[PDB]
Amino acid sequence: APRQVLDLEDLVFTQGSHFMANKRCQLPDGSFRRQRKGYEEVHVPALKPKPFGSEEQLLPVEKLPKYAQAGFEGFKTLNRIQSKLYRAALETDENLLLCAPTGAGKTNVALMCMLREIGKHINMDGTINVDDFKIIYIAPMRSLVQEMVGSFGKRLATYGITVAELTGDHQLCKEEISATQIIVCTPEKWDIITRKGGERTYTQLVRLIILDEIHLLHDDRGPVLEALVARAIRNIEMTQEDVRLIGLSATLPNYEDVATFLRVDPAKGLFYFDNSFRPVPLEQTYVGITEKKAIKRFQIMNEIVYEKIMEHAGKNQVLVFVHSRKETGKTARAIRDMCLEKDTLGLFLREGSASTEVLRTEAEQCKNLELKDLLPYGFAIHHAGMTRVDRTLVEDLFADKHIQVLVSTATLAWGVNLPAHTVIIKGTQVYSPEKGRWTELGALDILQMLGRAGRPQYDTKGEGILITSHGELQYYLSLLNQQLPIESQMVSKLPDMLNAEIVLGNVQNAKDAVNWLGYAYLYIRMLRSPTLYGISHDDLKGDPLLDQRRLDLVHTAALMLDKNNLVKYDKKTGNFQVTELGRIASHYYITNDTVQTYNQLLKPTLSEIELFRVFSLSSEFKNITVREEEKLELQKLLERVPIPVKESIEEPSAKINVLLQAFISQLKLEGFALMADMVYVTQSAGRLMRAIFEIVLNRGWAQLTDKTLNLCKMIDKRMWQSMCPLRQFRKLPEEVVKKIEKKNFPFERLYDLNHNEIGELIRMPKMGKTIHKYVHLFPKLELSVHLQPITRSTLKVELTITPDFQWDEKVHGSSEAFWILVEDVDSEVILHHEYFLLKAKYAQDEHLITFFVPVFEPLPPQYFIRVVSDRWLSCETQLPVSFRHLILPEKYPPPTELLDLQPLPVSALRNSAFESLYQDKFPFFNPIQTQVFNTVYNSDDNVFVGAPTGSGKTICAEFAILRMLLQSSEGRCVYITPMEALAEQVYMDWYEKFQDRLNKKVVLLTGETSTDLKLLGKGNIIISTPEKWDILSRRWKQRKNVQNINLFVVDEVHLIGGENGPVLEVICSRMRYISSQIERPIRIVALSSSLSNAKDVAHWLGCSATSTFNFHPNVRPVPLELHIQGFNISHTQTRLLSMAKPVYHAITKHSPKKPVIVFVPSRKQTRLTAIDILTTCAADIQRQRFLHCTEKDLIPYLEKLSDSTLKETLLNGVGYLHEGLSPMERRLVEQLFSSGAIQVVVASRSLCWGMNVAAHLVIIMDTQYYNGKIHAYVDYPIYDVLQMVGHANRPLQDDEGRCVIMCQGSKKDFFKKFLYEPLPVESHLDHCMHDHFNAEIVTKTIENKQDAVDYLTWTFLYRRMTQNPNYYNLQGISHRHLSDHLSELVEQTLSDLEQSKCISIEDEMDVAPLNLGMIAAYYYINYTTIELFSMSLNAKTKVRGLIEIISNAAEYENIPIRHHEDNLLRQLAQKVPHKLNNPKFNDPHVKTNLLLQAHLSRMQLSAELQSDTEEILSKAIRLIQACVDVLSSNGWLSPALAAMELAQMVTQAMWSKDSYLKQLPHFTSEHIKRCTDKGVESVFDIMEMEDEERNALLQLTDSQIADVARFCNRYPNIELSYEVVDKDSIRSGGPVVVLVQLEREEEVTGPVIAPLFPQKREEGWWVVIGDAKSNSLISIKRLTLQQKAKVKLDFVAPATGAHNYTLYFMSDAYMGCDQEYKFSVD
Amino acid sequence: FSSKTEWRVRAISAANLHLRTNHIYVSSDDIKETGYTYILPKNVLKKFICISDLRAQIAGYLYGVSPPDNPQVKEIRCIVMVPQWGTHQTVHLPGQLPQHEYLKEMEPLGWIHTQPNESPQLSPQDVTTHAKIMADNPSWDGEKTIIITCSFTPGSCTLTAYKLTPSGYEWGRQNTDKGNNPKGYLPSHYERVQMLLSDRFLGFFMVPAQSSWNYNFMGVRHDPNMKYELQLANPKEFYHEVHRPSHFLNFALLQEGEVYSADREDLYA
Ligand SMILES: Nc1ncnc2c1ncn2[C@@H]1O[C@H](COP(=O)(O)OP(=O)(O)O)[C@@H](O)[C@H]1O
Ligand SMILES: Nc1ncnc2c1ncn2[C@@H]1O[C@H](COP(=O)(O)OP(=O)(O)O)[C@@H](O)[C@H]1O
Ligand SMILES: [Mg+2]
Repeated sequence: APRQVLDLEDLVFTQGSHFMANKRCQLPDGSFRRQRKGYEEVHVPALKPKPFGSEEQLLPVEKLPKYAQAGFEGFKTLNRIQSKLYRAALETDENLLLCAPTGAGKTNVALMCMLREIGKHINMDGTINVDDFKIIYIAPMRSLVQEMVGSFGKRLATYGITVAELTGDHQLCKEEISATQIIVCTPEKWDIITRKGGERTYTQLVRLIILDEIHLLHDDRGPVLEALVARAIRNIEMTQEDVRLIGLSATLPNYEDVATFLRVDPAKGLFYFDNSFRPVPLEQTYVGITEKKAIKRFQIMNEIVYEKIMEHAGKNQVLVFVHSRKETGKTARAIRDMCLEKDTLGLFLREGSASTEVLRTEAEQCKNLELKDLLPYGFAIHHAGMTRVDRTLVEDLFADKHIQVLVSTATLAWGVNLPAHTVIIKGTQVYSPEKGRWTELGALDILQMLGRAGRPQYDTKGEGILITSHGELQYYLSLLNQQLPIESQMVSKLPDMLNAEIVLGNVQNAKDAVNWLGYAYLYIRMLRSPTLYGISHDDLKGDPLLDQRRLDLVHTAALMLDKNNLVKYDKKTGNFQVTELGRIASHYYITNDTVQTYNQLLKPTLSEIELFRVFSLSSEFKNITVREEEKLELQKLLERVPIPVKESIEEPSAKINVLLQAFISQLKLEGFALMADMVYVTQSAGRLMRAIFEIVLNRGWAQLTDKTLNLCKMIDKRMWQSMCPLRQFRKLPEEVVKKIEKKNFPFERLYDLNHNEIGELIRMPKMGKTIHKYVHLFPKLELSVHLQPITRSTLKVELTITPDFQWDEKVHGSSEAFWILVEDVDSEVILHHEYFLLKAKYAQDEHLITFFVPVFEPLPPQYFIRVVSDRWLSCETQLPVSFRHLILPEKYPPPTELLDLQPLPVSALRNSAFESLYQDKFPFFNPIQTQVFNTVYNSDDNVFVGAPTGSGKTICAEFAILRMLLQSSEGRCVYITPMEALAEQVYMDWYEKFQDRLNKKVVLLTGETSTDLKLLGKGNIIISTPEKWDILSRRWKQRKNVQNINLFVVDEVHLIGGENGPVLEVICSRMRYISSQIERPIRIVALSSSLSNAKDVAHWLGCSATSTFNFHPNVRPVPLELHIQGFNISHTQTRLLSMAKPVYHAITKHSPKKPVIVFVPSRKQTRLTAIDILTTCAADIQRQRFLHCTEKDLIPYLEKLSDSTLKETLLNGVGYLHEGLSPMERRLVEQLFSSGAIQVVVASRSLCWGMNVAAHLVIIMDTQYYNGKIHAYVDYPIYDVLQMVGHANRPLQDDEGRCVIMCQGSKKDFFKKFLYEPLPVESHLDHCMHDHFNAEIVTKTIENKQDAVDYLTWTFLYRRMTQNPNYYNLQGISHRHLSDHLSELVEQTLSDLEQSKCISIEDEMDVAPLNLGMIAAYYYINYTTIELFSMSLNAKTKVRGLIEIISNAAEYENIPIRHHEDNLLRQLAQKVPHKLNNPKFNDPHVKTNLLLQAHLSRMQLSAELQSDTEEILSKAIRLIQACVDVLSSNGWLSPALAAMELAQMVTQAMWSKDSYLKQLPHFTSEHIKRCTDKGVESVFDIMEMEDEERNALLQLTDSQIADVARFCNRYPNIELSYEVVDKDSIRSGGPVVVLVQLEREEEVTGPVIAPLFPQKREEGWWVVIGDAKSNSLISIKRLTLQQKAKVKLDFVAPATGAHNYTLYFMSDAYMGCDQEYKFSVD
Repeated sequence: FSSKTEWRVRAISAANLHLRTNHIYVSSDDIKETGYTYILPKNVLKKFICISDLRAQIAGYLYGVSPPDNPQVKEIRCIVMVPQWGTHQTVHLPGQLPQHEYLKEMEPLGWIHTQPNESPQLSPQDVTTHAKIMADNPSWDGEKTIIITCSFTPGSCTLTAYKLTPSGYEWGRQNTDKGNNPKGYLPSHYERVQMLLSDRFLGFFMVPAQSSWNYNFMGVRHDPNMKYELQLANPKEFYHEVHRPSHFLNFALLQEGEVYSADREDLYA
């Protein structure tokens, strides 16, 4: 039924916690009423302790479990109640509720409930390992929290568990409290911090929460505790992971209701104890006063005080709690002057004159407070105000009983614990600035201060005296004896509570809202006492479950939140939507009236003058008013304020304003009312001003966000900016600060001065050093910017932040926060802003932030990049970014219109054999294809087709391929894709499309030059990746198989833009050069995504504009609905976590019943997100909704699985894909998805490229990823994102496809701009340049500098440079501008190449390749790499050095570093053969050294780093060989031979000194014992073995013995023969010729067998000659043999001709075939 | 000024200056046609009006270039604010002219200042000021540099542009007496010149290097011979906290006032 609106005003309880729901009370036993004149006085005696039950004893600290006993020291026995429930405490996870009187010692019960959990995680060899659990202790008062962390620390320290107070501002201390367990806080703190999400990183590590003094449910603060617990419970129902909840309360009825609330099983979980269990029995005195006139009353109460105090004036102790600050000492001196007015009667508070230590009270004389007057007599005062240490010095004095009269405040009862024989509460009424008036103090305040009555030790029984107003006299009886109901004040706050739950996403709609409220304390109270809560019993019968009341309730809250714009909720759907205003409101705990006041009041143009007024209008202050008496002082204050209030006269606005200013200006106030008021205003002011800042910043209004953050800081620090920043360091002397303020010397001018020059300003040189420290402690950033235009609309900015200050964690702490915001021309609008946070570790490390900003039609003189500390005042750095020289790109022509064509049938190509591979797939080609068709198929010319990914361009390429097919039988075609994954993906298709059906041979290129060469020329279609087709085809002049190609196809050419783009660019360019020289045309077909600058690409690749088709992203076969979801949480864990629920919702919304793919930032994140999708799947009450077949069908698939969790996730219809999964596992998951069995798959980001299974909805989760190398997160490359998006395409069925991209605030606009528009693409060749010039010079394609410039003109760079010159740092668009630019370019490339000795530059004009460059070019190695080699490898280098030198290679810096890989690699590096010299563990060179040694030691690692190892190994051999060449050329024998040895060691995975037998398969280490004891040390030794003892040695297994036999056959048997030609005739300088002759009786078959290597390899050999005595490599040669060889080498004869040398022979693969022959010549 | 009450009235007033910003008038009168014509970008005008005050004159220095192939029009591309203070009838700014790198590309076009009461003449204080700049500066050309007077009309702003005539320049070089009616002053001394507002291009600001521009609240800290550097950044408003240190430096307080109300209730963070 439709809901009805109700008034929440008459439905709440005013004067909460004073409520007194019952209107009837009870006597205790011996109690009597005796009324005097003007005051009724009630007396009740002490309670009688329940007699010990049959065989019930106390428990010592012995007989309870071994571990927990620690930390109980000093205490021999357990308290009666502690001893009662210890069993249920440590033996059960059942929830607890105890109700026991004040003094029963409740804490130590809860402590045990903690020591259980602390014990739940324990190890033998380590204790209480602390990253498994965290405990949350919620206490009602601040002092109590402080002192509790204080003593808990000491106690639990024996365990070494770290317990701290949570006072943290969210961001600076999170990563601090990350390492903290058992955290203590006020319920409020927990609630804000949970609303922000600081908790959501902590939770699920929380097994226990303590609610201490839970009777605070009755206070106005009650709704908070109600909000906490409700959330905790409602949450546990979703997660299914439980938590212990331990409640502690004063003894009050409604205990079973609080039990229901905490989900405490009343049977085994409930605990109740009445007022008789107070350790010190309490005799209660209550005097209510009947006097109406206050003037007479303020006498009467004085006199009652006097008589009551004189009653105890004998041997006894009294304590007075006054609720005033000053009246602590105004109450004293009244007692004193009265005792003097008594004619010295009441005096002599001792046993005599000298007795009872009156010299104690006299000798303590000089003190900070007014005590000097009171101390000589019998009494004193205590409170927080007057002193710091003398409070402790008074507490010491009271404990030892030297003062029997002490008057104080409630903070003494709540703080450090000392009791008093008898305490007396004067008046019970306090001043509430929140309520604007006076009100009787709270329940917990009296309960606490009267529960201080009587000592546990020195006392027999305690008494207490409450002097109150007679009208409240009933009330205070219903408390201290258990008459009082605990009721919920929840209704008052209901609108604010609901908001914050919508803000957290825990309530989507009305239904979830009623479900939530069903978890409230107010719910069970509305159930069990409807009469009180506004429900008549008849309509209660009409709706027993309160479904319609809980629907009516919350409907009004929904309306209130809608009317104030916290939520957009339409009555029809019942759904809520959050607004940023709502979030701000929740996050700052600001009420929904205040927030709408801000919404309507706040405008861009507000002055400070006005900002303050708007602050003053906050609904939080609604009750503050201005009193006549104080309007005298307010006026004075009003004229002494800096910011004019004068807009307002005396009214609340003015009072609040002048107050805030007074606080900031640091002014003391005479009136007490004003003081308390001011305190209220300023404390609430932090949150208030902050929510203002957040709002006004989200709007983007620059000036006011400055004024507001600065105000925030001024409140926080209690000063105006006009005061010296040095003040924020409290460590500094005041007079010195004031002195530097005296002379005006601008602060930023202190950095120029040294320690002496500083002191010279203020003429206080003794300070000169210390000042300096602070000046350099003050946070300072310096910043640089690199700016390049992207499109006429947008520029790219790279901001480099370099810390300029000295970090001290006792000042800056764990983290320092800065807002970077780029403001427009007038500093008016904020074009962009990020929250940048520099951690402790990374001070001195420059951070690089990259972001894009828009530009507009009147191109402006400059932007500004501002950076400001969050908390730090007067700390800022501005950076003008000038556009004075900016040259914006040429605006981009409109994409070629999609014509409206008759969709082409497959029946177009007249070839039937062609039609066959299409017709049974789709009936018609898409508009893109049909528009390209005639050009690409029926015609011979170069085409370009851009269309956004998912447009079907592949078969556009296939068209051209088919044309070539008709053209020639043997017609040759090369096809390129930038992604190797995508390449294999193409190959699998094209192999069936062509080789299977059309008989035409299809190939896929690989690493090895030889095998690759052989591959092409046999194939019609050659599929390859840019690097494979660079190394081969660089030499193209010699290879006829490169030249004779008919067709050349570049797929995804826009990828030129990305890295490993230059290689693509260079190969297409080269392709063109070839078609230039071959005199035959080679058709080029290029395929790209939508490209704005497609014109340039076409012009470069030689397409006429008429054959250029560039399409807009809005042209797609299947339309796409793209949605972008901004998340304002910068901290990545929290962000990633808080997008969990939105994922599920995105499915249920956009694609409930259709296939869904979810991409994630992490390899492991895929599991977790599949899990979370399943756990929040339960929430919906809908289980296994994503599984479309029965469980019986999935069994055949699940039999093939290793991963145990994957089995589960698949069982419910999810499953995941990542790096570590076996290819069978992956194939299976893919099969299940595409077949339609499972509806959702979570996938690692890396798999976006190589994934062959598409979907309906795609959800990208969190576009950043983690990089260990700079220790920061970095955004997904844009093309990747576009690919993931293109993965939602299902043209066969769907009419649409959908994508939701959840990303950070910063990254929102960027995607909004660039996903929809066609993309620009720029050349990177200018940066990656040297390698190619070198390689090209080697081919003699660049013979001299001119040829170099010419070569440049064939590129895409050439094209783009003049198009967008500012991007390439070219300063003009002119002719000589571009010409001079290219000139300077080849100039410096050739110079840098000549410096590296890769080339020689003759006459300044010509060039020639040198040794180094030749090597480089040959092996395809980076030039810097082999330069490093050149300066590293020396005469004495050996494998130890060769490991690290080959590790530092450039190709190994592509190796990345993952989340916390600094500890991982350290743990590995500990156990490796060669240690390192102070290695940094985030460096990939170190990592590759360690992985390499690991491979050599045959250590089995995790598959994660094992993949890495395999990749290193893939390119290792080339590098090694290059070292062989550098060393042999440099002429060193030992390192060379050792390098060849290293080649072998890598091939066979072993260390240099090792058994040669371990190369054999199935050969253990324990085999080697008996093999070497037998006397067999090698493979040549086991050759002779017959079938008798061969398998009879250790183990006989036919399969393994055969597997070894094949190795033995494959192992090299090679006999050489060597001679010196004409030995007897030799002269100095004469040629010496040594002829070597090789032969092999081994059967020639197959490659080298080395199972531990990822690559298949052949047998390489070095034939070396050298004089081993001088470490000189005399001669060398390389060869591959295969069953016969003839190799002759020569050198130049030294000296006289009587000499001797050594011949060497070596492999690159097998160990132990190395041959030496020492020979003599002459 | 009264220095107490006088400060605040004008202070809460000036918070509405931005309202003026969108109603402005420009003197159209007889065009010499042999003269230069100056275009003022509207953005700098807005901001310049917004920082000002309705009593103290503030002034700014004009820098611009003539567009290519169009020598008879001067685009004003920049306003420089230097340490200065005003009266209601004039403005005291230092002897040093702006020196800075961004300025090297352009020429000085004169100065612009706020004028509390509207007068249809160039105030003797102005012609005298301008001549006396020109005497000491060859950098300033007699014929190329002007004085733009921006007057506060009701709810509005309204502006005129003047050139000194040689008669005027000589009188002004000579003139000592700064009173509102000096001897030998004549309407023959100045000439109105043609000026247009524009939304076509944006002007920018130059502002003091180590301080801000507005010295009104410290008169003793300002000197004719004072030196300053510059930076690219916008001017702070007249009553901005920084221009007013003496007032935020009014705190005489003993800390122990905080002893009172030592009940600390916080509970939030
Ligand atoms: N076994 C014990 N030995 C000595 N003192 C105890 C023992 N148990 C409890 N106490 C006393 O009880 C007090 C704890 O007060 P408690 O009732 O726990 O307050 P709360 O309301 O915070 O639970 C401490 O001052 C402590 O001295
Ligand atoms: N004529 C067609 N009708 C329906 N679907 C098609 C058609 N052509 C291609 N597709 C689908 O498009 C997908 C590939 O899109 P495509 O744009 O060719 O890839 P890329 O963007 O990498 O070139 C294939 O999975 C195929 O199922
Ligand atoms: Mg493709």
